[PDB]
Amino acid sequence: WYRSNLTNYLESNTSRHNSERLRVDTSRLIQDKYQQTRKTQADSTQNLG
Amino acid sequence: DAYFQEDVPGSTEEHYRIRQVNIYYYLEDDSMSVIEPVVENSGIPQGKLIKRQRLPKNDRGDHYHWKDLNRGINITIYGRTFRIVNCDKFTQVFLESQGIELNPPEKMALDPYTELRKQPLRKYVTPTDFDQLKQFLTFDKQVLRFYA
Amino acid sequence: MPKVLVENAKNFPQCVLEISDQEVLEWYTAKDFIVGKPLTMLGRTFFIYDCDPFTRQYYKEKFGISDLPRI
Amino acid sequence: ASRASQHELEKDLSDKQAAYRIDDKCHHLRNTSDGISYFRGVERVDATV
Amino acid sequence: KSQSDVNKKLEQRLEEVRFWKKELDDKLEQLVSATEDLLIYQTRLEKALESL
Amino acid sequence: LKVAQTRLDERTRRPNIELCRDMAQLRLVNEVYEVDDTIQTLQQRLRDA
Amino acid sequence: AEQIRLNRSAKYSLEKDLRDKFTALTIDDICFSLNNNSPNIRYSENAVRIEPNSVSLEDWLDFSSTNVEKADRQRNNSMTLKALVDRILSQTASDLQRQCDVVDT
Repeated sequence: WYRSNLTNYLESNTSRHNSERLRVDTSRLIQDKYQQTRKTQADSTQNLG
Repeated sequence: DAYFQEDVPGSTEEHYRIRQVNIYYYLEDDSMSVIEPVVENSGIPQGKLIKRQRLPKNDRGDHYHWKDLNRGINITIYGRTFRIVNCDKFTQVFLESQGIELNPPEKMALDPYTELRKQPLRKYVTPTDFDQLKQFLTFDKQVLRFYA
Repeated sequence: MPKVLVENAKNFPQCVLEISDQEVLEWYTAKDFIVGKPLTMLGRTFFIYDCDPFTRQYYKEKFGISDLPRI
Repeated sequence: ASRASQHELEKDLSDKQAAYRIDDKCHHLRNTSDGISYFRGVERVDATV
Repeated sequence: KSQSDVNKKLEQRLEEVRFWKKELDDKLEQLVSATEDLLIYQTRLEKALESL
Repeated sequence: LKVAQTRLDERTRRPNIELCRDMAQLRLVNEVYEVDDTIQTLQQRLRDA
Repeated sequence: AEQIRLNRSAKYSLEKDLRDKFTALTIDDICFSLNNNSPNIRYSENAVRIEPNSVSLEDWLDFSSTNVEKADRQRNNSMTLKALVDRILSQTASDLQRQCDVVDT
């Protein structure tokens, strides 16, 4: 019972943490992609200018 | 233009049925009609399907407006469920003028009875020209010698 | 001369009938006799090494071969 | 002779006029402008003479 | 003198139409931004009904 | 992405000579790819999350 | 959804008027870049004529101003609905949380 009383706890910990990492990294990916895509346009614009 | 699927019972070489309808929306009195254009060799009493009157939408008696009529949608009326597929340039420009984004169009479903109700094309593709006489008149006294 | 035959040679009774036009999928054509490679006819291998410049001009002007070698 | 030179330069100015105009629409073609459609192949296509 | 006057009148017409085109474009930017805010709020409402 | 596409679809209608591999041509041709790859990274992050 | 529809209708009309502005601008640029010895200059026809579909300068400026003010008014309505929707969502969340808490108690 104590072994299966730890299995569940492990699943939660791992699963919970997996999400946090993905979410944290995802948020960043967003700011990153936002910045560059805006910049890329700025660069491309100066060339046309 | 729309279609609705009918499950016909007790019928040979057919188990579903697609019938072709045009759904007209009159803006003068906010009314609707459904006309069914006639295909030639079909025993269905084809013609007009729903007369020109304000088609109810809900139980409480709301008529269908043009603010919820787009391309590629399911609309139910009097039990049936029509699948609106496309529209013309006038309906397109009116809907984009009044501020409704139109869904991407889909391909119009075809009746199996109508499409097996087709005679074959009785045309033939003529054979090529390089028969024995061209092969004798063009490459005579011409052989390809090799060393092996 | 026939190359690879249709997939009905097992049903085809060649004890009586010959290898006719109805059951040959590919005949041997000038697209096979390009010098510089081997070839398997009847049951033996001929390695073709040379051809006359009439064949060389034919292969220059029809099948676009411009590297037709000598071995 | 001078007239042939004039024509050559005339057509040149006309070309440069189209250039400025086309490359202008581009310089200010910001998001939420007008057309901004989703063409496919603008990168693949390349025939700069 | 007449051709120079016509050219000047053309210059003022170009400046007028350019100013009004700029005004229309700057208003279109904010109109589309307001539409985008409405769309994200609509997505939040759809999440609310689905979680309900 | 849509902006660059139209920005490159009109610059391909420039007449005669004009059509030149300007820094823009490169930058604009790059923009399309970059933003396409950008949207792609994001697409996985959806399936990932 | 109705406010989004109104915003998109204003978007359509404003985009119509904007592309009309661009094609008038390129017509007027070609007009202004016409010198005495430019090519493609030719004898015209009837030409000199007040057009039967023409409008006045005051009408043109009134149309442009009305389009701008209509778009701005729809933006004002959009912001008002934004505040109302924020209040409605906050109130709904608070009522649901408080009712769940009192049921648990």
